[PDB]
Amino acid sequence: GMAYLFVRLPSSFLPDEDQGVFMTMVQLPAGATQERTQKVLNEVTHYYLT
Amino acid sequence: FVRARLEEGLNPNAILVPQQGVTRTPRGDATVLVVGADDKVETRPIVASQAIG
Repeated sequence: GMAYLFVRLPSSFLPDEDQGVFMTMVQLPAGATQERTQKVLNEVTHYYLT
Repeated sequence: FVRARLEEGLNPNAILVPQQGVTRTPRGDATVLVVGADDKVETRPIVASQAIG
C-alpha cells in the first residue's frame, strides 16, 4: 500500500499559501483601449469590494 | 490660419458599428462578428472605412 498510495499521491510542488494577497488578471480583446479596461476594473473593484 | 470645418453631404446609409467590436482577420480585412437570428455568430468580413469618432 506504500507505492499504491504513492503513485496516487500526486508529485506536486509547494502549496498555495494564503499569503494575504491574490492577483486578479484581466485580459480584454485584442486592441482594446485603456478606457475599457479601467471600466472593467471599475466592475472588478466594485465586485471585490461590494 | 483658421480651421474650416467643411461640411459635406450627409452619408445617407451609414453602417456605424462601434469600434469596440471590429477586428482585422486576416491581414487587412476587418471582420465584424455578427450573430444571426440563430444565436450563432458569423464572422462576416466588411471593409472598414473612415473611422468616425
